[PDB]
Amino acid sequence: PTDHLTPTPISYTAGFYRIPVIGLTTRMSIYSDKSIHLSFLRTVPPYSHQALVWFEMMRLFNWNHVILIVSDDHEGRAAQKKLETLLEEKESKADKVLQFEPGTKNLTALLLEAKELEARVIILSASEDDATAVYKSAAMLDMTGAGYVWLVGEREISGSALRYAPDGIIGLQLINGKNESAHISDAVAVVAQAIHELFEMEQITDPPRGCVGNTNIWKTGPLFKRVLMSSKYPDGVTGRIEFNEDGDRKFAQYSIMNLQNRKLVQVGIFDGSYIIQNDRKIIWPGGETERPQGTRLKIVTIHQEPFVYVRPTTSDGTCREEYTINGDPIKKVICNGPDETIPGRPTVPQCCYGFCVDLLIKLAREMDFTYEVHLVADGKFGTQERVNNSNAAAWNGMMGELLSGQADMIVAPLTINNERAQYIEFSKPFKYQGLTILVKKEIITGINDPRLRNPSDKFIYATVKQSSVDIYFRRQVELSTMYRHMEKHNYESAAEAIQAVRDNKLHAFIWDSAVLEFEASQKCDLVTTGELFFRSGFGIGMRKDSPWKQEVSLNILKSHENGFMEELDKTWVRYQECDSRS
Amino acid sequence: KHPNMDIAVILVGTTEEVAIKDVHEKDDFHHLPVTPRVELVTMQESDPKSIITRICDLMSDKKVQGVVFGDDTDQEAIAQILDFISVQTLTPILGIHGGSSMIMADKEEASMFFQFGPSIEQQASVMLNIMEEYDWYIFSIVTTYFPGYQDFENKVRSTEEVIHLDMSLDDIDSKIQNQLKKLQSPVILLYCTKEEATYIFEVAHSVGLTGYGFTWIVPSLVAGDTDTVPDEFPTGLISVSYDEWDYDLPARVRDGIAIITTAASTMLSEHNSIPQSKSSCNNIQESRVYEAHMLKRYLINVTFEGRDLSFSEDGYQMHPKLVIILLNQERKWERVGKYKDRSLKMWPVFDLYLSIVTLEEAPFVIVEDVDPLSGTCMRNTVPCRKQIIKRCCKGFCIDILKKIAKTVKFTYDLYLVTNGKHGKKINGVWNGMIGEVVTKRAYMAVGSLTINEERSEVVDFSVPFIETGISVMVSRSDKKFQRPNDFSPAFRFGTVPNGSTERNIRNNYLEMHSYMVKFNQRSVQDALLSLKSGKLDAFIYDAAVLNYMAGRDEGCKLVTIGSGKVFATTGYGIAIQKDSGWKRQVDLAILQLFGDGEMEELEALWLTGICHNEK
Repeated sequence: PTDHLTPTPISYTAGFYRIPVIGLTTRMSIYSDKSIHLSFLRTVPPYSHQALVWFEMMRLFNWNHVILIVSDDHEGRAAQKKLETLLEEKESKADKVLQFEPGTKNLTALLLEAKELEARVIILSASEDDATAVYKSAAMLDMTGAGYVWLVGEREISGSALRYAPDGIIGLQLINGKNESAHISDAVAVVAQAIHELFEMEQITDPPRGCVGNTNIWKTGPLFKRVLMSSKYPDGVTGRIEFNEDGDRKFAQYSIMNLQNRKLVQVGIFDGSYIIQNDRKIIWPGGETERPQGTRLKIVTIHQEPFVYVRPTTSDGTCREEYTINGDPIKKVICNGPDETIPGRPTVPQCCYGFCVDLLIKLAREMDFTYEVHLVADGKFGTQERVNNSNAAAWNGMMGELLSGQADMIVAPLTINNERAQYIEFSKPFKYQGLTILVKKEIITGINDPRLRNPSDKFIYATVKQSSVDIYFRRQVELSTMYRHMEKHNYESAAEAIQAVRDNKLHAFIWDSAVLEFEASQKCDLVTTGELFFRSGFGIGMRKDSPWKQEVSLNILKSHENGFMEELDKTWVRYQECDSRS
Repeated sequence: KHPNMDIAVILVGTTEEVAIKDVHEKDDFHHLPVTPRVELVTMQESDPKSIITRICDLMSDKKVQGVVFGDDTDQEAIAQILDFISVQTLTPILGIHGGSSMIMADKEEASMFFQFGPSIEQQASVMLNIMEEYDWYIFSIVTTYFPGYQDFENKVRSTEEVIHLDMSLDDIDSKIQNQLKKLQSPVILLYCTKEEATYIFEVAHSVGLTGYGFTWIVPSLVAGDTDTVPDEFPTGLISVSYDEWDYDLPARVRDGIAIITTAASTMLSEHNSIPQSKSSCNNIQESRVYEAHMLKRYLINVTFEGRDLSFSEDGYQMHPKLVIILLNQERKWERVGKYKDRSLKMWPVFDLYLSIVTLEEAPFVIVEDVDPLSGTCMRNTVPCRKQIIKRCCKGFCIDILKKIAKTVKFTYDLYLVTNGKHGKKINGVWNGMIGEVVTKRAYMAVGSLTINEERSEVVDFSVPFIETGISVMVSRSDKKFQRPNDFSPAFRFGTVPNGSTERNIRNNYLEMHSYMVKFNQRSVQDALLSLKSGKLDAFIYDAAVLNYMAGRDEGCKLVTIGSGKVFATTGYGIAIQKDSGWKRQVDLAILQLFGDGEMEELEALWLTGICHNEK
């Protein structure tokens, strides 16, 4: 074989005159598009059609969740289209899809992205050389292990790829793919049947004599193609013969192959639309007598005082036995996050305990999932930013990690808004709260305060730039004038913002109540005033594509009805000392 | 020292044996660092064997580094063939006329091939400009499996029915007749090979699609040379093509040579390296020819004679000058339009060769019963029909619409909505004018309609002309609204159901909705009856209507809340279909209205109330 699709020219050359071409050995997918090769028919199905098996395979074992790894070319993309089209009849299933470009020796990062996806079954299509790199990279991350499944194309099991191939893999081989001759006898048989069926028709014309002097197509040729595609003759040396719309063969038979003891064995054979199980024992990767099996959540947060607390683990020792005001020991978990304590900023191992953590573990007992949490590097939750061309970069902060996949799920005190909402799915609100203002009691009429409306350099009103409140100010046209006065003298973080009012540096502070009221209780030197405006709720972020959120909301509601939240707010909102001062 | 490049050019056809030989290649722009060495050859009729053999034959030891192809032929296929040779040789080839210029499948990236025909995408764009110019809004696409489909479908999508039929598996069924018969649309875009257009057209002639009000629009390929036109094509057929008159074929060839030698000069300037390479196809491609890729990278945009040859990744030139052409009666191809770069210009004014729905608000749209004796509408009143009778609409929407129509210069049909007035959602489905906007029974919906995220999502909205929103009207965030029960006497407030206000309320504030359902009122006059005669304390509604009603009352018994400064600050917009619409053109018109200060006058006349008199 020289390069690939060495029978490319003929399909073009005959194609000019519409002379039908029949390939014996070209399993190549790029010939399936009628547009580019319109005369092309074959006695073998392309590599893309192999997906018919996988869907049937997927069908039997009941794994609806898989991952697809394809090379980037007409071949891989066609395979993806075919499988997805198969899935389209079902609710469309793009559990995940992963595209890599050919000739790339190191694929590690992409698989690192793959592990995060919950679905543990994998299917891949690539060239032999690429497949070597795929298995080579996959073995490094130990994705060849049990609990993971591999489904593959004929090319992948063969060649150098076979050498580096993982154990327990599932594989395919087309029958009589190597033999031209059987396909010869049969193809010619079909041609004969087609012709004899053809000459039954009239107004036939012989094909052009010689290339020279003929600029015109051959009117019969498409007809010859039409009969030939419909030409039956089910009895053949190769197996049943019928042709799909693309001229590709239908109802071909493949032999499933297994890697047992690092050698190829036939576990079963596939013929027609139904798989057949050979007597041989099933093998899965790693040790399984039978194991049809088909697990982690990376969680991200921000440092917000009421719903999250940060203390480092004492030396190696983990977490304090510190107890809630109601006698209970405080629960805690480990979180890796930004540290400003060192002059440089290392992502630092830390201990974090919170309302959201108790909620998360409550879910974790309720939900099949297991959790590992690290705080986002940026102190900000997230905001759209950076470069002008096209749309460039992405909103900085934990949200950005969610789209990036650095964390698959976000647990924090996040207000829920439409601008964000289009990008991601949002869990039903655990909490309901609205923005408000903190000012010291000890001697602001409304959300609309004439005092705000009458701004003063002398009377400050302070906020955090890139806080969602700022997004409210920028996005909203109606108050758009009022935004700028707030923009002046902004603070970077929550602690500093509360402190300014406490330090009396700033006369007023504006933030959502859930973070603020707890503090209002905490000091009572400071007070919240007016009516919660921008009334909103706090919820757990997930990608729209992830179905776990469907349970999450379903769980959130279940947690609301029993009063679990009420008791949790009751625990974490102290309420001890404060009152309406006047 | 002396860097003389080796180049070859071929002409096919020309309607002559003894086709004009070596007319060009005469030294021009000699200053360019490499001087061209040219060998010219001609061949009479095209073949895959003849062309392949000859081009390889010229390759010999000759070592030509470039080729230009030109033809008298209408043939689609030729370009691809020469392109194939290019893929094999890595020797640049381009073509200036006819089939080579005719579009082809997406070129292999490694391969080097160029065409002086326009880009498929560009052509689709021009077709769209043409339809927009005549304001033919509604159209369908008939296509064939030939290459560029779905590059075309996608391009149209980005910029009624889409049909894909395989010419292969040629039909006894007249399957094309069976589909084509279905489409009811007035303006049809067709895409196919030159030969295919004939069959599709004979079939259309059987179907009755060529006649009377339907019109067809075509890309470069079908018209091809334009020298030969089977009359199977219907008359009034509209299509774009490159002009022979502007520049003759030798001038075009001069352009090609100039591109090749300019690319050679620039590549020289960069690496001081001879582009010359061994031309022979039969053996393996010459070494360092693999290096040639950068040439393509250099060659994509080239300029000489104050003229840009810049290509696109596909290998079509980025913006060659183009002409809008029509089939004049009989066999004539007579030019209609010129189009270049960004902009298009067309000659004929008129008759070459939007219906709107509203609802009555009496503040932004007033229905009146026309004088029966007169039999038709009077003065500012414009007709609107309601399926159940002619009603006469006049008011703010009528006037704004009227000015807009005057400025953008289009004509429109106005009717009244039946189901659900302003759009309303019950479970899964939309209702109201928005329905007629979605059903395409209406292009644009006008009225007192408020704006919201959902409707902006489904349909593009015009910029707000007026300051409005939710507001309160009473006689004379505190949570007094949030609960009535906190106050021992029962409090009362209500709004009109199926409103953007009620939906917004249900979205943000549930308790208020669930409580206010009892206080909901039939109509604004009746809601007013609940406020005015007692039995209701406060009323909530659109801010513009509440302000106009504040100004206009039988007694100044009613006023706004606070400064009438409204939350949910919004304005009245106007519906459109989707990303495809006159769109921005409308928007400009709108702020021109305020730009001349008309809106203040219209505000004083229509919006201004007498109350708010003590000011």
